[PDB]
Amino acid sequence: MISLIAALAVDRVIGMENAMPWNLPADLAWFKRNTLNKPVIMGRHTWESIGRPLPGRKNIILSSQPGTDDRVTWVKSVDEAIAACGDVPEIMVIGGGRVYEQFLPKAQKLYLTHIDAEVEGDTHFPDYEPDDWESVFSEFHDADAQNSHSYCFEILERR
Ligand SMILES: NC(=O)c1ccc[n+]([C@@H]2O[C@H](COP(=O)([O-])OP(=O)(O)OC[C@H]3O[C@@H](n4cnc5c(N)ncnc54)[C@H](OP(=O)(O)O)[C@@H]3O)[C@@H](O)[C@H]2O)c1
Ligand SMILES: Nc1nc(=O)c2nc(CNc3ccc(C(=O)N[C@@H](CCC(=O)O)C(=O)O)cc3)cnc2[nH]1
Ligand SMILES: [Mn+2]
Ligand SMILES: [Mn+2]
Ligand SMILES: [Mn+2]
Repeated sequence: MISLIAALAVDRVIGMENAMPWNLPADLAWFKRNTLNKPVIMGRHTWESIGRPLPGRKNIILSSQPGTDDRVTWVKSVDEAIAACGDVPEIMVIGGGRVYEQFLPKAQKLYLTHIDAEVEGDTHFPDYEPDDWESVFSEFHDADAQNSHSYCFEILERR
């Protein structure tokens, strides 16, 4: 099973200048809980944005060019990325925009954080078709002293 996990600001913005400009510790904790002990697939730009391997997860990087770091696994196509995960129950695709576009048709589940923040960005999550997806979990949180925007954790499953 392939799942996508992402945090979206207004208008599906996910990034600007290879960074995420907001800071929502509660959402990063949600990301860690939902990805730990699973393989994570990311594009090369997202690997550069994170800047280090994510511990406790098999890190698989898509790039058309040879890898430059043997602490992670490098692959050259979507099918190779999936194969490199082996026989696991759930593969987590962690972006960025180009990678989400390619894996969305293959995904059965979306873990989305909707952040009430207006961000100029240069990268968006794919337009997906709402009729294809059932919301099975949602949890809203107001802003607090640690999280400066309100946010909604949602899990959607392909109908
Ligand atoms: N809010 C969030 O949830 C979230 C999550 C992830 C990322 N982001 C943000 O998203 C932005 C990065 O997204 P992006 O769309 O620019 O880049 P990306 O999807 O992270 O990376 C694209 C790169 O991945 C490689 N790639 C993708 N598909 C491939 C394929 N089928 N075969 C081989 N290589 C492939 C290529 O690398 P080569 O050029 O080396 O061939 C391509 O240039 C950043 O702003 C980051 O902060 C946000
Ligand atoms: N909901 C969501 N939020 C995100 O921030 C997110 N980020 C990415 C890609 N970028 C990043 C950037 C940093 C870390 C990171 O530092 N993660 C630590 C945080 C642990 C914690 O804060 O409790 C990790 O071990 O996962 C992960 C992904 C992909 N999907 C996402 N999905
Ligand atoms: Mn092929
Ligand atoms: Mn197999
Ligand atoms: Mn806000």
